[PDB]
Amino acid sequence: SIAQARKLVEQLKMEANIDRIKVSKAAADLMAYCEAHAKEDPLLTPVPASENPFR
Amino acid sequence: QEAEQLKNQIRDARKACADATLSQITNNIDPVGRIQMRTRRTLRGHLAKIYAMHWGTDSRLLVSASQDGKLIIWDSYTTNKVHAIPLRSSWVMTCAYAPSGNYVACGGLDNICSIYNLKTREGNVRVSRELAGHTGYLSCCRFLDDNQIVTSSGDTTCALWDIETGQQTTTFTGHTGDVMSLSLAPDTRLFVSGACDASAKLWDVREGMCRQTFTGHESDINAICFFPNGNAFATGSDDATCRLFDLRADQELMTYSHDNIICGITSVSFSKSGRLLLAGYDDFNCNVWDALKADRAGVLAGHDNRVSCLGVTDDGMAVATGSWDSFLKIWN
Amino acid sequence: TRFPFFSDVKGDHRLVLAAVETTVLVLIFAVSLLGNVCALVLVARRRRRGATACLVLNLFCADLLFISAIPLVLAVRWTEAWLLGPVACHLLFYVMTLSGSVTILTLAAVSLERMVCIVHLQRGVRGPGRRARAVLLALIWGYSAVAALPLCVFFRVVPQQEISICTLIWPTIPGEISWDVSFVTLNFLVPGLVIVISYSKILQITKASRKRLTVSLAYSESHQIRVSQQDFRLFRTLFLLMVSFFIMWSPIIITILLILIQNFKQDLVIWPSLFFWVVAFTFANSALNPILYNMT
Amino acid sequence: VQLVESGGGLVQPGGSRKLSCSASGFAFSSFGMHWVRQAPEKGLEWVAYISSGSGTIYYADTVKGRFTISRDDPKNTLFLQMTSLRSEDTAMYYCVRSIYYYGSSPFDFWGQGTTLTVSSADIVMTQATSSVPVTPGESVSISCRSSKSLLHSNGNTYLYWFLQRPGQSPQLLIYRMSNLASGVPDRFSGSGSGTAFTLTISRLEAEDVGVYYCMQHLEYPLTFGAGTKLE
Amino acid sequence: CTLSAEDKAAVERSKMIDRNLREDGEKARRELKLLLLGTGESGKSTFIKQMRIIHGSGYSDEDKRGFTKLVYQNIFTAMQAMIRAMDTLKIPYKYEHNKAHAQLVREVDVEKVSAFENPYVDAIKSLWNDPGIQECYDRRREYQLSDSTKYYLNDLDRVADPAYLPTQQDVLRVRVPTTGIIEYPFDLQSVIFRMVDVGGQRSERRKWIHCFENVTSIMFLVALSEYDQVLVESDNENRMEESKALFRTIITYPWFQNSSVILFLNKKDLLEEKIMYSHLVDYFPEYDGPQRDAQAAREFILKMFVDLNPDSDKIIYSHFTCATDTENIRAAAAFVFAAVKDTILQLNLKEYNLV
Ligand SMILES: Nc1nc2c(ncn2[C@@H]2O[C@H](COP(=O)(O)OP(=O)(O)O)[C@@H](O)[C@H]2O)c(=O)[nH]1
Ligand SMILES: Cc1ccc(-c2ccc(F)cc2COc2ccc(CCC(=O)O)cc2)cc1
Repeated sequence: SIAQARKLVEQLKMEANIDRIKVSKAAADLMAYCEAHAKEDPLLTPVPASENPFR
Repeated sequence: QEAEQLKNQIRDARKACADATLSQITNNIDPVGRIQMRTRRTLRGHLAKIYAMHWGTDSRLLVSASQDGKLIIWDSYTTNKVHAIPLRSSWVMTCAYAPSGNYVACGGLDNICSIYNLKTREGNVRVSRELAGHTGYLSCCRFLDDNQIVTSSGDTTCALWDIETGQQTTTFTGHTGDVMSLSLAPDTRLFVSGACDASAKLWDVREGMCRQTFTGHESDINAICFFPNGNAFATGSDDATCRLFDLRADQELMTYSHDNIICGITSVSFSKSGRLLLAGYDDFNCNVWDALKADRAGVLAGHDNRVSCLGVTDDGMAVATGSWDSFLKIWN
Repeated sequence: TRFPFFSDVKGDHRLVLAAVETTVLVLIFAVSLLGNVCALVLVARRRRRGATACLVLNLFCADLLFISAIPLVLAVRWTEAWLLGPVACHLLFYVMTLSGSVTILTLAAVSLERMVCIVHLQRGVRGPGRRARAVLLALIWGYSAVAALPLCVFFRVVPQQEISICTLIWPTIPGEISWDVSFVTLNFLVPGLVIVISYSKILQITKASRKRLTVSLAYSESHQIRVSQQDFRLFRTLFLLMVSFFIMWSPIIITILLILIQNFKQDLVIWPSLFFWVVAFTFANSALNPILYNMT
Repeated sequence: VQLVESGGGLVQPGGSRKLSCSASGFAFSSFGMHWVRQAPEKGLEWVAYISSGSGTIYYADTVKGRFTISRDDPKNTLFLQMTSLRSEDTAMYYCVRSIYYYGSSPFDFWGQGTTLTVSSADIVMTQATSSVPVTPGESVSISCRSSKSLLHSNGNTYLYWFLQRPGQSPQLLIYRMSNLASGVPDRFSGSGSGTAFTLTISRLEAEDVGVYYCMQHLEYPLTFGAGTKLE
Repeated sequence: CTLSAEDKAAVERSKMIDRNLREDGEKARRELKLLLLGTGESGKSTFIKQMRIIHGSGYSDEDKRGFTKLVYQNIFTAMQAMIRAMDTLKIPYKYEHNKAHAQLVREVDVEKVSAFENPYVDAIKSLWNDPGIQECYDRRREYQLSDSTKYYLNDLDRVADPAYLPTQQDVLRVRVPTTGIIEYPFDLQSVIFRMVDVGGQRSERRKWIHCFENVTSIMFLVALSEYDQVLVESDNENRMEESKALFRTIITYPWFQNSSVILFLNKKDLLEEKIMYSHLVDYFPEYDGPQRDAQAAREFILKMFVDLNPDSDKIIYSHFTCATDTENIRAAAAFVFAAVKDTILQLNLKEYNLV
């Protein structure tokens, strides 16, 4: 049990020492990527029928 | 006791960076609103439940696997069947299409991932390789390239295999329950994997070590995919809940659920810009959520049985949904 | 003189008999139309296009074509004479005979294909495929259009006081005898015998299988009163289908033979509205067929 | 991956000949087959086509009804029955393997052919010149023309560039005006506009000499040009 | 037809593929899939072995050469299990010297041994004939132990031969520790069957059981010897209760409402020899019948198991089998074929809106 507990402790240790960011920056990056490629999103912005490969 | 402390410090540090929520910062954007998609093509020919499909990287070809014991490669533009691959094991749960298009993968209850070469000089599709070494069924598989493939099994372990030698290059142990889904980062230097322990994990392909672990679902995580930038990923569980996890924030950001949705998600996928998350459900529907607000719910209601698989092209120009009524529909 | 069809003379109760007949036939038309259209909708949706799906949709098509002639009959009965013209006199009875022949032949084909598919699934072997179904439907409609040919060439409007009646003029008595006998024997007796044999064979196979399992021990200590209901239910259903076919298709055959006898020996007299009421009972077939063949 | 023709030879005026092709090492029942002529002092010429599954058959308007293509999949043997052989029928006849799905490279593998010596709405493909003097190590470019535009409204352009080296059967270089066949060095490329096509070779090596052919597949018949001889 | 030549050829190929798929998928409906279920040590691997012997090609001598190593792992595993159960039931050895022999067996690498020579043979023999070890075998009731232990330790001398080759019975009574779904097809009177055996898969059943929605029938193997063993090697749990729980879980699945259930009650002979020592009344209070009778026990177990069926819309074919001796498994196979034909009958009658 000592070896099994030791391995679990190390995994918890390595995940804790991470330079995380705030959720606000993550959400901002999400909406920035979304608004950056909004015109090139065919399902979000229906392409004209002449330029549609699926009619 | 030290393990509890490490879990304690992580949780308190976890709550620190959750100063706001994705919902609060998205109250100043215009919704897309209703999105009316149409079955431009209905791909017919599968005779049993369809369990997985994968788009080609040309955004036109499409492989799909059924319990009829067969993969079918479709030309989605003309509803033409390009290839038909009979499987050795008919209990197939997953399939993959290589980025270069030369290869296809499949696997299932036989615990073996079979790779098939598509560009042969003999004119047929041969079994290039049979990767064996998992002690449970294979739930997903994804080509990194023509040479390496990651397979997730019910072993509670994933495995990165070098195909040309057939041996597990690396193994990813650490899950408690059966691993059910798998998604590769755009650069394929990472992958993300959810299992029947309600937790997903972000795994490093190169170093082979589990970087991150995401908790928050209440049942099996049986659908997972990346936001197109590779910094976020959306899970689908049996809770009738999808959820957005950002790797940098190390948290959960927004939930995708409704009061009238009681059945679990079978598949998730994003739109080319990540503004739409399509989610296949067990109520025979396929919802389309505004991934930034969680309140769009366009419906691709054309299937009469459980929607088991769906996917969006690499130009976001369409979306294929295969379901348990053996039909693939291409919505645009 | 010559036996009138759908043309009667109403006396002190002209507004009573005509009204009640119109009400009865409108009820039959409504129930048949709604039942057959909903049956067609629910059968065309199925992705397991077995023999039953295609043959019952043929059945519902036949029923709709059969009831498509209700309003004309209402017009003839209400106006007490024929005014619809030679085209209607040549089309109405041909369409009714066509649809009745198709409906009976389709009941026979449904029973036969049910039994044959049961036998082939018991043997686990190949059977009649899609081509067989297409050939069967084509042959049914072709035979029902050929055997009904006289009833478009031998219906004429005759001034028989002299009033216009859409009656039937057989050129020769032997031809009338032969057509009536052949129609009856190959559109009521062969299909009926097929239905009886097919459904009794189904029941025999089921009972044989139940015996072959009950010789093991008993299936259970209690399930012998959980299987015996299924034998009773199957017997009830198959016997109901047989007797329903015979009871709701026998009066029209009897009246056809009565019209033959009257047009053979003028001694016998047949009531004027007896034919019409037997025709209404036959029209009830187009309503009760989707009931029996889509019970659930 | 091997096609062997048989049955060619000297025939009496008139007469008939059955030419066979044995396929070995591939799925010949999943491949369409072509018969392609070549005169002893002229370019290639398409004879016929049979489909994957024997569904459809195509002849040229100089042999139609006088020929017959057929196949036998269990023994993987293709047949051309040939009747009433006039003088214009003395040519080498090659059997070409050709598959058609999305992405296939038709005409990729040719047989070795067999000699047979006998004792206007079609698209017109036209070579620029019969030969091009060159120097080893240089960059070379030949051109070819078509009466119509081979750009079908589906986005494809069904031009094909073939190489026939001296003493060898042809060999697909370019399929559909731009795409390099498997095994062809990357030194080759093909480009142009509708009704104007150019084949370019960079770093011209030895054994790259021969005759280069510009065929079209937009419709049947398939029309060749004379083909430029790079010497 | 605006299609070009190449797209017309592509359409041709797609139609060819359509025809091939239709052919293969109508072959895939003449073959009836029987999902073989049950608990561990209930007798379903021996069941598939038996029908392979009487409907497949049987086991050739090369297969026996492959099986011999598994046989030796079985002999070592059974001996080690008895040895461990000796030290957990608090029973001492009548002979002290054999205790050392027992130690010689405790450190054996079961998964690695491929040779079976002295002193291991002599140590096993001297352990088995100990009065204490015989008492432990008699009292094997309270711990896990393969039923084929008597059979192997009373032919030790035969299996210790340098030229030993497993026989058909040895092939029957040996575990093949393979993981993964195993499909095995059959020809029963020109009807293609396929027993799908799972349970070698240690993963969660709920995640792959819907894959068997399209099974003709479920062959559930219950072992009639599961009573009179509340194993003390772990928490006190009866094995009959585990079998009943699994039966309820299987017959409440919505996937299996279209599929009949064939219940096979197995290990009947071992019930016959257990009745002469142990009676049902000690473990099942609802039972009320003769003490030294076997048919009463059999019918009590069947009545107890068939009444777990929640509804009257599912009939449970049942059989009393002994999946070790042939000419009884032939009767079981005939019963399976008959029950499957009856299931097909009832499904067709329900589809035709008759049953
Ligand atoms: N005496 C006897 N032993 C049996 C019978 N059925 C099974 N066994 C024994 O029980 C053991 C366990 O059966 P197995 O095949 O291991 O069952 P599984 O655990 O469901 O795969 C077999 O190896 C046989 O030795 C039976 O009817 N009689
Ligand atoms: C099988 C079947 C099906 C449907 C119907 C049916 C039903 C309603 C109706 F109004 C008319 C008909 C058919 O019309 C006839 C009228 C007169 C005769 C008399 C022949 C002589 O004896 O000369 C024969 C036929 C009959 C048989």
